[PDB]
Amino acid sequence: VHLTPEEKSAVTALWGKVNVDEVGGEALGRLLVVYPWTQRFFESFGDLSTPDAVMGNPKVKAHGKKVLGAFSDGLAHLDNLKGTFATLSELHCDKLHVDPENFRLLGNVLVCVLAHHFGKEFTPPVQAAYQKVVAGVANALAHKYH
Amino acid sequence: VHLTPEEKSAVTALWGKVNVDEVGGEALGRLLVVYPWTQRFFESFGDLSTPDAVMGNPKVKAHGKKVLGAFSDGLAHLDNLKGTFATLSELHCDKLHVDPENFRLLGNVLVCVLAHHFGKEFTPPVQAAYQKVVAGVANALAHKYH
Amino acid sequence: MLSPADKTNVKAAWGKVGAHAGEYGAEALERMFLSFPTTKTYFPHFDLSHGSAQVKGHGKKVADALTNAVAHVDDMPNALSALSDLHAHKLRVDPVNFKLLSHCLLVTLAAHLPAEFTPAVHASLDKFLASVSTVLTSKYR
Amino acid sequence: MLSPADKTNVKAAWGKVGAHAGEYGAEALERMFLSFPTTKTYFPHFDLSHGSAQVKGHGKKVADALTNAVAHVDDMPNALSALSDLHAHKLRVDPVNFKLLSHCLLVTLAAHLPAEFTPAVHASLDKFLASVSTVLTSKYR
Ligand code: HEM
Ligand code: HEM
Ligand code: HEM
Ligand code: HEM
Repeated sequence: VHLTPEEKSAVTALWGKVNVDEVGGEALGRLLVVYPWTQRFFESFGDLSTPDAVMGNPKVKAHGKKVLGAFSDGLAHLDNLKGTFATLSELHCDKLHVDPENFRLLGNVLVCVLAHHFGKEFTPPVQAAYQKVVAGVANALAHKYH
Repeated sequence: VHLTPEEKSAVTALWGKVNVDEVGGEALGRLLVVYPWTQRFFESFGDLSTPDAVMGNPKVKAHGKKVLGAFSDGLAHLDNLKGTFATLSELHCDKLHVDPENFRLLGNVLVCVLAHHFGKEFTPPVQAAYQKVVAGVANALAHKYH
Repeated sequence: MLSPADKTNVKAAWGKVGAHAGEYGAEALERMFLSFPTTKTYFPHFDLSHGSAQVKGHGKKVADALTNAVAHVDDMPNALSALSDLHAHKLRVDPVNFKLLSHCLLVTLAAHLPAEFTPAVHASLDKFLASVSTVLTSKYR
Repeated sequence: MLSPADKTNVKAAWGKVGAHAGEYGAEALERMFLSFPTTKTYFPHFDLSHGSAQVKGHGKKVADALTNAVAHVDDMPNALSALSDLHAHKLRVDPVNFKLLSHCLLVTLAAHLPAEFTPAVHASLDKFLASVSTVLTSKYR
């Protein structure tokens, strides 16, 4: 993505304060709670019967760490997301059968999680920068769909 | 856009049979009928109160011809839609204040009109080629928005 | 909000579909898979090739459901209750996809009903498919 | 469809907003103009600079409307009737834009309600905003 130098530093600076594993579990759990149809891929995870069950499920938390860890690594390649996520795009399409709309939902849930975590430090301009990143990653993951 | 040689030929072959004047007027009139909120940009055009009023309005027909004519030009520069529409992108944003979502609606109404006009010749593969083109054009026109 | 003229328009157009409703349903699906490839993610278990009997079979199921919706245009929520439960709780198709099929159904109707697909009818059909879509996704959450 | 628990969650969260409803309303608009610049197309007549009285006043009118809807959560259609007509017949804002403002209103609430913004409340607020959006666009066509 095309972020101004200012935008890149705002992203990087907040990210440095993130507990990846924690936010990962929170974002994934909140996606499954707020948009329940997303639970369709996770029937092997066990009990997703209530918000509490979802947020507390160790399988959800483990998957959230895996997803955000990859996300986290992509922040180093802001300039080459398509390339960085190409293989994962292919995997998500050909083997996993994940509708790319799920990537967009996760990106909005991630922005709400950061807002909740950071409060006032998540200013309108810092949000805008993260919006570009989350759209960029969603696009990069949807790129190889066919 | 990235069209296979077969999509490019499908696109080009059908477009040689299009009467731009006529299809232009039909497409713009159907947009104003089907998604009437779009009439907000055409307050000075006269009577837009009924479908019949919309469809026989000469200002609608004229504008429709201008728009499709410009659309025809991008068909000649399929490899550089953004460069082709840059000036028009800035016009629509800065002077006209048109929400780019309107470009997407028009793209879909156009598809409907080609199917209505061409019948059985507008096959599933031809449509698919057109859908990539109208998305491309919509994106090219929203590119300079800020 | 389907007005009496919208209802009239839909019953008329659907009337003319008649017996071809199943063939039009299959064609709509084919247009959808080709134009919006992300929709293929919900049918990993189907042969999506042109002429596929699985697509033809599914097309008939979809068209029949629409026929039932037209018949009960005044009581759609009850008529499609079982299909709303199905989509919300088992299939779990993202709501965004309903708009893509609706568009493809419109293109199919246009291509087959030259005379009947007037601007007024096109508007009524779009409103009707949006109502069906709303009903189908009403129990998602 | 809002469950009774949804209604309870909204009332509880909105209650906490309280007196800051207008200030939050203004921040949500600013977050929307920055994140989704295409929404600026509907405000060419406004000074959209940070802290403008036009944005502050509009923010207040938006919050008041949401307050009215929480108050009358069981009959939103009637409650927002006037607003529903204005948006359908005068403003004519494309329906997509309602989802972008809803997203920015959710982010604003998250940033200001650390205690209350649990997963269940987040779900209920999302659904509430979607219902308001549906009522506001219900008379478009
Ligand atoms: C930022 C967006 C995302 C990123 C970076 C991402 C990344 C990953 C990675 C790194 C893996 C493991 C690949 C491997 O097994 O080598 C994975 C697997 C998977 N992802 Fe994605 N993912 C994202 C979003 C999603 C979403 C939104 C869903 C569904 C709602 C999803 C569903 C899955 C599933 C079902 C698997 C397989 C898990 C398993 O087999 O244990 N992903 N993803
Ligand atoms: C295919 C996409 C489109 C193309 C290529 C296009 C092209 C054009 C062109 C060539 C002009 C003439 C500029 C001039 O000489 O003043 C124009 C003007 C205009 N267009 Fe677009 N247009 C498109 C879509 C739309 C849509 C969807 C809307 C709104 C629904 C729209 C609203 C307008 C308006 C309001 C004007 C000014 C008419 C006037 O001068 O009163 N356009 N456009
Ligand atoms: C107008 C909208 C729709 C209608 C009326 C409709 C109707 C139906 C019907 C009647 C069935 C068969 C249920 C059964 O097996 O008894 C079904 C199943 C299914 N639908 Fe929907 N549907 C609609 C939209 C969608 C969309 C947009 C998608 C995804 C792109 C979708 C995906 C599916 C899938 C995957 C199945 C199960 C197929 C199988 O395994 O046989 N549906 N639908
Ligand atoms: C939760 C969704 C929304 C609510 C509750 C809402 C509410 C309102 C209210 C209360 C007013 C003022 C009416 C008056 O002054 O009499 C208004 C006006 C307006 N709204 Fe909406 N609105 C919403 C969404 C939107 C969206 C998404 C946009 C465009 C992006 C928008 C654009 C406008 C505009 C341009 C005006 C007129 C501004 C002026 O000239 O003062 N609204 N809205």
